Amino acid sequence: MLTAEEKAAVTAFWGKVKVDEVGGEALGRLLVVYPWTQRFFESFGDLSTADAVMNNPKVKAHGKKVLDSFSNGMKHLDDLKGTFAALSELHCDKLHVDPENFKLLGNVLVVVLARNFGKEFTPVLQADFQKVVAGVANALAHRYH
Amino acid sequence: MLTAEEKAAVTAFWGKVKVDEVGGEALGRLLVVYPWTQRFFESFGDLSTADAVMNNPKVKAHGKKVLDSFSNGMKHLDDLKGTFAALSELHCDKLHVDPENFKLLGNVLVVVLARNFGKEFTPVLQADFQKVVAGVANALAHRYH
Amino acid sequence: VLSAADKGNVKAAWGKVGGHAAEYGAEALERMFLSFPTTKTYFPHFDLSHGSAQVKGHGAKVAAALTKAVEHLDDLPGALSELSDLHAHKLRVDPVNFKLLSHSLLVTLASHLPSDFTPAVHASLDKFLANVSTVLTSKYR
Amino acid sequence: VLSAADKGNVKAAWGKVGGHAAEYGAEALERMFLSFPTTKTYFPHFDLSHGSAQVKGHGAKVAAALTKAVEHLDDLPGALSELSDLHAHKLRVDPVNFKLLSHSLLVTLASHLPSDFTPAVHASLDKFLANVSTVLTSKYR
Ligand code: HEM
Ligand code: HEM
Ligand code: HEM
Ligand code: HEM
Repeated sequence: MLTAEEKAAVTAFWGKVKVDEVGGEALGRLLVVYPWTQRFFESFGDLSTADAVMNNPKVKAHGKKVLDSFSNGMKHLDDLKGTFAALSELHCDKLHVDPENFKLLGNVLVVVLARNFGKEFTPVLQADFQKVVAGVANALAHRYH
Repeated sequence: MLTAEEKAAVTAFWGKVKVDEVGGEALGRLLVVYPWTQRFFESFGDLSTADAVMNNPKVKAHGKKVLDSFSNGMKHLDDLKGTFAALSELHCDKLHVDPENFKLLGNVLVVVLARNFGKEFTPVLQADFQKVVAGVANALAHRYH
Repeated sequence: VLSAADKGNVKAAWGKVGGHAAEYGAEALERMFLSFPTTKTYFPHFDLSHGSAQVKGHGAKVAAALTKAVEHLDDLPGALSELSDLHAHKLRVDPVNFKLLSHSLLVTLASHLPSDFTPAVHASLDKFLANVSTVLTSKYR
Repeated sequence: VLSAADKGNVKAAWGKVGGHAAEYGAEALERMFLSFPTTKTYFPHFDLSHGSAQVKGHGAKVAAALTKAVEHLDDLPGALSELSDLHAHKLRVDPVNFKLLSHSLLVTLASHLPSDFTPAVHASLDKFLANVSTVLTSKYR
């Protein structure tokens, strides 16, 4: 995936990410910014306004799971495919989520990192994270290939 | 990818059809329908009008080569990755072609097959060809991942 | 935006479809469902087998909507107001799926109208379907 | 296409950008070039290294076009007429690339306006940049 040195840059930075908040913000922004994604979360209760989405405990709780999943991929950058296996079958063969949405969530996460980390989230660092999220998206979509 | 049934169907169809003008029509239609694709073909001459594009001898000649590549793909359906690995690097790294365009061309090809081949190009057979062109497009995009 | 030339192409092509609009609408749905199985999950309440009454009836409705659009090419957003609310707000249709149905429609039209489906006409129809798709995906709340 | 609420959000956010528009456009181009290196190929005789005056100068021009668009939300096609011919007909920019620049702009704005870049504002800005992108890609023909 990334060069040894790119991995090092990403690893060091990822340490600072708050394991809770960021996932919930990313998932919540996906649902607000791209409302069709709400179709997949009918059991999550009230998603009818931006405020409702963002403050939904189920969105917050689920966002944590996705971020923990990203954190997990960050430890296996040279084998994202195997790492996102049971997730790829879930998302593809069971849920039928179009893979375009994997790219969109990846990009929302990047926007969220930017909002939270500001000037520390440099163009070079962000470029590294673009490789990572594209890796994760591609790994998740493998069951369609 | 394809079931043995789907491979047998695709192979029997491709065996019988007269396709020596199909590739030129498909490449011509890409450049007419999605005109940004013309950026990549400046050396081909007059692409100033739909008629100029379709009757451009260079477009017709290149299109045949492109279909020849597709037919080669058809003979190695078990190994589209290895078959297009070299072409993938050429297109992605040297020619700077965004991988979305591989999908657009595969779909134009399907439209061309439907136009040329009438009732035998059934919904079932067309769906098999969708699997083929999706496979070719994925194999060509590989050096992106 | 559709050019006047595009509008001419769209209207003439739809005239060629003539009495087969509903039939082609049904075929386009079938081709969408078989080629892109993900789209089937929007219709869990349908029998999706070949020739099902529900697919036939739905193909006719989709076709009638396209007919309405063709008669209203100067103002698509107005013409397709109710349908946009339905697809975007109620049904939460993923925008990618409009590209899938649009391609399926082009395949159908190409198959049945091979002399009429010139490159210029193909390009105009593609723009028409994209613009219908843009309108049907333009509305949130 | 932008709703009244979207137009409000876009105008308020761009107000917060204020005199930093040129700086943020330069940063967004930089992030685009670094994250998506094939975009560099549209600028073959630019030095695109960090701090390049050509990146700074071009950033200012892109930001100026965006400011013009914010001032003309009821008529993007007309306001961006010259630019759509340049990008779609002269330069034949692949439509993917507008998504890449739009994302880079969202990243940059989120970085610099974290207290202003709410989910609702993010959604409005996303729609604005998509609509700018639509206009800039409307003249391939
Ligand atoms: C791209 C990166 C993504 C990651 C890392 C990710 C991660 C996860 C994880 C870790 C789970 C829990 C699975 C389990 O416990 O077995 C999950 C479930 C789920 N994901 Fe994703 N996901 C991603 C993309 C998406 C997208 C883009 C959507 C929707 C548009 C989505 C929709 C869902 C749904 C509906 C569930 C089940 C929720 C429930 O009912 O419990 N995912 N995902
Ligand atoms: C079905 C997917 C595609 C296949 C199988 C394919 C195959 C090929 C082959 C075999 C060649 C070399 C032909 C020769 O020997 O001269 C080639 C060249 C080329 N392709 Fe593709 N290609 C595909 C898609 C595309 C797309 C979508 C674009 C751009 C929009 C593109 C742009 C080019 C260019 C610029 C060349 C070099 C032409 C030249 O020599 O000037 N290709 N392709
Ligand atoms: C050219 C684009 C489209 C047109 C013109 C169109 C048109 C229509 C029309 C006329 C109806 C009937 C609405 C009513 O009862 O008033 C309908 C319903 C519906 N459409 Fe679409 N549609 C389009 C795209 C799509 C796509 C891409 C999908 C999903 C893959 C979709 C999914 C549905 C669903 C699930 C319904 C409800 C059907 C039912 O319960 O009977 N539509 N559409
Ligand atoms: C938000 C979307 C965009 C805006 C508002 C925008 C704006 C502008 C403006 C104002 C100019 C200068 C026009 C002139 O010289 O008179 C320009 C030129 C140019 N743009 Fe864009 N642009 C956008 C997207 C893109 C994208 C995505 C690309 C390619 C990846 C691109 C590539 C170019 C190139 C190659 C030039 C000419 C630069 C030169 O050689 O002088 N633009 N753009």
